Amino acid sequence: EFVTYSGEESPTRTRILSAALSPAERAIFDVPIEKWLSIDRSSLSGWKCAVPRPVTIEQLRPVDPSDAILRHIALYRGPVTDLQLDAIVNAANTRCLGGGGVDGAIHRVAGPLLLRECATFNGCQTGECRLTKGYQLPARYVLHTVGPVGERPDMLRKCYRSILSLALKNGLRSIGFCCVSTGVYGYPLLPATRIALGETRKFLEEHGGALDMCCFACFQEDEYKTYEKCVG
Repeated sequence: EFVTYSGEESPTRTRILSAALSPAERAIFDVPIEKWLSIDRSSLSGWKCAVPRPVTIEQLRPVDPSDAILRHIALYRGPVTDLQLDAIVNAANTRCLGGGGVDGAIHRVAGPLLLRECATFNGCQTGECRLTKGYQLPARYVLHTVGPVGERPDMLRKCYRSILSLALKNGLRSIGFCCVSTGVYGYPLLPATRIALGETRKFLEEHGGALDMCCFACFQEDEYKTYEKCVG
């Protein structure tokens, strides 16, 4: 029933999947993906939230409560993993089996089952998004997206469209974003930020009533200040 990939359809994956799980971990892994949104995760003996004081939707402040669109956009100074929203975004690579930066961080907080779930599919194409459970994150789901290497605006735009499409299709009402393609993938920060906000605005204009909050988590001050300058 859930759509888990925006696109069209390994010794490393084999070995990830053959690693032992406890019975309690199996119970978590076994929850069907669509049930994870609403399940009482504390009913699973193997589960815990790895973020001591998650940031909830109520705690965020939108950019402009009076604006039709900007009342649904917030900026957050901190890591995306803090956010207790329906989904957070992971900036992945095409192998989609973890890495450095935010990808590494998300995997560390979520715990080992996130990698295990990523090993059940064959990576992620550039511009597309894979949906997984979020395990020990306060957020319910992770939207793993693969940005372009280099300044390819139509593929960075596609990433945002893919993320937002999956949220719409699956009834997810709040999304925490990280910077996609900036830094190691070399997408210049200001142009990337213009695209992130532009695509999110366009989506909110077209699908008003489907999303309650798009929060841009800015782990670095330069990211935060760039988002701030682009929203006024």
